[PDB]
Amino acid sequence: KQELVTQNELLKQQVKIFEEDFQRERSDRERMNEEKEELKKQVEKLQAQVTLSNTQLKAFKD
Amino acid sequence: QELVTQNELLKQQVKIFEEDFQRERSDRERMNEEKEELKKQVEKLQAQVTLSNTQLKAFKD
Amino acid sequence: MQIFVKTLTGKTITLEVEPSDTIENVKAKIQDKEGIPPDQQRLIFAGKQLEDGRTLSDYNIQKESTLHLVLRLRGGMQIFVKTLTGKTITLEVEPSDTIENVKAKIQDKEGIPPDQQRLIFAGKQLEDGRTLSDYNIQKESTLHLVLRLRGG
Repeated sequence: KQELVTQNELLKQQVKIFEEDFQRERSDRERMNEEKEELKKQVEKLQAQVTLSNTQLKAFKD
Repeated sequence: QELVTQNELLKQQVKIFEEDFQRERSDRERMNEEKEELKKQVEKLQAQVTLSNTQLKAFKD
Repeated sequence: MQIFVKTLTGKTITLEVEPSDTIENVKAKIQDKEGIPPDQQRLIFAGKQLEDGRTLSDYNIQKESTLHLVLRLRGGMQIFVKTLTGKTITLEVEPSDTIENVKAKIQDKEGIPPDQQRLIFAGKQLEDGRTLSDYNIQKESTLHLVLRLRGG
């Protein structure tokens, strides 16, 4: 009925833990996001080439 | 006695961080699905590039 | 000797320990009783976090002392498991987890009994007794879950 102090102890601990976990999760979420952006880049680049090549191909066709 | 106010503030911090952690995990799973689709795209586009440039080598060579 | 591990809720575990046991050992015993991985547990005594490499006697923990346990939201490694219906679930794992314990975590998360679970990675069916490390399963790898009648 006044172990309040101890719960103040523990809650402060939980907060600190949860923030850490949030940050860890956010860290992973941002890294994957970068890994995703790269893939999109690559896709874009590849599309570029296959439409450049193809365009040149159509110049040779008659 | 005012430490009950602080305790409740801390409980709110707890639930808010928990919700945010979950938002981040949700986004992480979405991005895993996105990445798998993108790698599929990459493979198919690499094949397309190979075949189209071999086709073009049949001409300018 | 006995020690008591209580949580914020009030749930209290009793453990038989030795003063020379480390905090890692206490966490392993808590995993044996409650199924909580040690990298998801924080132990507190006298208001401070206990470090895994120290012993009970290092921290002045005598018999029938009581520690406090706070559960983490996540550990150090997650993998993804994709279902036939296209659902993605995220699992807390350890590199030494057996495939059987991965299936048990899937049961916890999704309710599928392990005997119905078939996990596939890199085109290979995973054997129950081997670990994630045995198959070179890394963080954020994707397993594929199929249900099967283990008898056709």
